[PDB]
Amino acid sequence: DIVMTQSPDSLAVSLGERATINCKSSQSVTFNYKNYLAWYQQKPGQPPKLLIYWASTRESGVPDRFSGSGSGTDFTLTISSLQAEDVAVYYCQQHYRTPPTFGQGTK
Amino acid sequence: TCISECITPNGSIPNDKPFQNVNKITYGACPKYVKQNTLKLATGMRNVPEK
Amino acid sequence: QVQLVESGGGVVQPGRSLRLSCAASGFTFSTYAMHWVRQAPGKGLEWVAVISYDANYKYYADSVKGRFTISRDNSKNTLYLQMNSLRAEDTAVYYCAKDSQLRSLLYFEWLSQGYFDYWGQGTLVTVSS
Amino acid sequence: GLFGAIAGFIENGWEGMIDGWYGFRHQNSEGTGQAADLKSTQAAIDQINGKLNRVIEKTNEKFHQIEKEFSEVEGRIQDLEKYVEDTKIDLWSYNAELLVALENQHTIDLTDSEMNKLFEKTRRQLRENAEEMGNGCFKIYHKCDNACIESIRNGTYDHDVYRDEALNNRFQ
Amino acid sequence: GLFGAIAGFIENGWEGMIDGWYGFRHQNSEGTGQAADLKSTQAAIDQINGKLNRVIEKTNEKFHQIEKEFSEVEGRIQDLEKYVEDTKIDLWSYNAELLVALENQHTIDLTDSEMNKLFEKTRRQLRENAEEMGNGCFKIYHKCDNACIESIRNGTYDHDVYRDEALNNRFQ
Amino acid sequence: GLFGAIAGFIENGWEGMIDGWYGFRHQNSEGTGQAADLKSTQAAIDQINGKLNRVIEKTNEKFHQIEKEFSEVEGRIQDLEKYVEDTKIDLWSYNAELLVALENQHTIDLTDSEMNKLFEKTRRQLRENAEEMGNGCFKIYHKCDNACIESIRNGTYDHDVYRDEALNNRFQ
Ligand SMILES: *[C@@H]1O[C@H](CO)[C@@H](O[C@@H]2O[C@H](CO)[C@@H](O)[C@H](O)[C@H]2NC(C)=O)[C@H](O)[C@H]1NC(C)=O
Ligand SMILES: *[C@@H]1O[C@H](CO)[C@@H](O[C@@H]2O[C@H](CO)[C@@H](O)[C@H](O)[C@H]2NC(C)=O)[C@H](O)[C@H]1NC(C)=O
Ligand SMILES: *[C@@H]1O[C@H](CO)[C@@H](O)[C@H](O)[C@H]1NC(C)=O
Repeated sequence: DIVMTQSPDSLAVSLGERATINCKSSQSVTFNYKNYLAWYQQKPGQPPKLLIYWASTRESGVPDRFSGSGSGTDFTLTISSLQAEDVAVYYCQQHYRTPPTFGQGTK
Repeated sequence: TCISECITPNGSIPNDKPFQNVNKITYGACPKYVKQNTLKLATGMRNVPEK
Repeated sequence: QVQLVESGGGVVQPGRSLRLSCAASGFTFSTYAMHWVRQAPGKGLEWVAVISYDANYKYYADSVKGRFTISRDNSKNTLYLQMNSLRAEDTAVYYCAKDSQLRSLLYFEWLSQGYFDYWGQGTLVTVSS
Repeated sequence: GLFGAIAGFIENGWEGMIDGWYGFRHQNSEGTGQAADLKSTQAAIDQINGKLNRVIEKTNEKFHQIEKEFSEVEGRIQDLEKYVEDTKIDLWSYNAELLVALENQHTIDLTDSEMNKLFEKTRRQLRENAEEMGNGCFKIYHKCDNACIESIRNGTYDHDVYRDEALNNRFQ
Repeated sequence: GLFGAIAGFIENGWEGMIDGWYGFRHQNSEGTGQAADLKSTQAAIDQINGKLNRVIEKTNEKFHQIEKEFSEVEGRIQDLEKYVEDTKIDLWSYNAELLVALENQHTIDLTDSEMNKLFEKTRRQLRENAEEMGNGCFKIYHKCDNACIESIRNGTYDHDVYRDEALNNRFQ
Repeated sequence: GLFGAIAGFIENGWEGMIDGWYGFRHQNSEGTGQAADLKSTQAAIDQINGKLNRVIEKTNEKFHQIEKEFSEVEGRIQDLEKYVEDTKIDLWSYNAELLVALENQHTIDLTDSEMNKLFEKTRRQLRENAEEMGNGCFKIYHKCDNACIESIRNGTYDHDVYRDEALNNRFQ
């Protein structure tokens, strides 16, 4: 197994301002120039849709303003400014090693 | 009643492979008919066990 | 595009069984490794298991290992899960996702999977009597 | 292969290694054991994978195909209808037969190459502390317990700690 | 690639080497500088030249080509005309997509070899007076001026002159 | 060639070696001399003989071949009967020209590899008693007479017996 933080725990921002979560793993998650790490959105009672993947790529067809970065173990989401359609549960997750290891839940 | 893209006169085949040997008549997204009936690709290393 | 309508889940009492189902339309299903993913309400999100596109590689997370039996059919484009002897902290909803990686060769317990791409509609289960 | 590790200076492969493709075996003071190396395993599988996916994104979605079996003896047009398929099918076999055979000789020489790679990652760790026996085996020249060689396996080996000992065991 | 120098034991590449494809970077008593190694930057470019040139001459020049688009429905003779060309097309497309895929894999592996080749050219010159750190870097075991770095790079190093000086730094 | 053994780090080839394809020329107290290493020479020959036979297993035993010359000017049908054949020939040649190329490229790279493989296998066997001269010659650092030499050639050379002698010739 392998362990994923989301520190600090819960978000408490207002409407129209930047902010940042922080995901940390035990074993490193970089191998052959690719960073194995993907997040998710879950509007309570809807099964999750995909946010970032492989570290810093946008989702299938996601909003323009989100950003994601970091290498190795020290990753960092960054939302541009909190909008109306942004009131859901969140996680970070790795897929470098089976079993894929999840987080706890960001409101 | 089933699902299968490729139909031959012999009947439906799977197009997960690249090459069929079933029948040279097809209809649909059908693998390329070839003469051979088995062509195996390596999915692993050379196997060198003991005696 | 992609759809993943599920099936067949409700309540059943302790130490019992039910087989779940997962339809899949809108992508060549028989070339993508498939998952099951669960949450207990409010607490942490959790991983169940996986089943290679092959149909001949399966791996579980220790919490259900030795009780469960995952599988799939490819003429009828669907994924199940067979549950036998349900335990205490099991009460949860289940969700069939799609692995991103193409024909991932799951040759060993521990190999790098790919990120969870798409997600099924749902199914309700509660180990309760 | 072309590198002559696998089925080369590596006498023969290991049937008791179920958790990995390439990996380590020690003998030492404390006992003797075996572990897989996970990166070089994943390395190899991750190519053989993409390779496979590449070999397969094709299936002739074309296109109103022509008649190929026959009710009669018709002469000229029929003849060409057969020549045209009989020919295609000859080519498309050659194509297939070549493909596997290249793909396969590469798929082999590639995994041989990885076993070299692991071997050169390991020599370069043991700068002047070890010597190559010649059979994929290193003689370290210093006392090395199950926590020591674990360093080597997980790439965290410092060589200057042990240098003074090892050198003296080797050259004196 | 196969040889695992580039994208391998050599962490990454020098975006600020602009007179060549392979080379050296020093740190010595006199400071810090860099030079391209030409011989190897030539032989890597010289195969790619041939290779390209080989891939190119080649142009289908024949012969009163058949009609390919059609303004009526005619059934059989047409049905064949199209299927003849439709089939041909799929062949060349494959024929092509294989070539590029093949060539490249090789272009990538030969450029890799050339690096590892230059790595082992150096190693053998510095017979005993240095040791491979494994990040594509040596640690020469003596004092070496700009005149001695540039003497290594232009083939004219003399292991024996700095021999005695080398061994004391290593062992004692 | 990929490995740099032949046509490269080994200056040129020995025109006076007729026993085999890979060899050992020496110099010691008991004059000089040559000898061919067979375990290698076969190894290559095997691989060639092998691909030779892979390359030739086919003869297009395909049915009724249409008319390919023509006596009169006819039109649509004759036109398609030429286009079909013209097109066939153009591919078969593309295939044909690519086979010789890939195969030949490989054959070279393969014989290169075997040289290097010998040279490694030997250096390993010589653990700490010689140094790579640079040109694919060694410097054995003791008194190795024609007896001893062959030991190294046919594998039986036990390094420990000498070491003492050679360690002292190297660093004293
Ligand atoms: C790789 O393995 C090493 C050695 O087995 C581990 O090192 C840790 O820290 C010290 C320093 O050498 C060791 O004695 C312990 O065995 C380890 N302790 C703990 C608390 O982890 C370590 O697990 C691995 N290296 C890294 C950098 O994580
Ligand atoms: C290759 O470059 C070297 C390194 O600078 C050159 O070194 C000169 O060599 C001669 C003796 O051969 C000396 O007079 C000087 O030390 C060097 N002169 C200068 C101006 O640097 C040399 O020209 C080249 N090597 C050879 C063997 O010709
Ligand atoms: C090598 O050949 C010579 C005789 O020519 C001798 O040293 C020895 O018997 C041989 N070694 C082996 C292993 O046959």
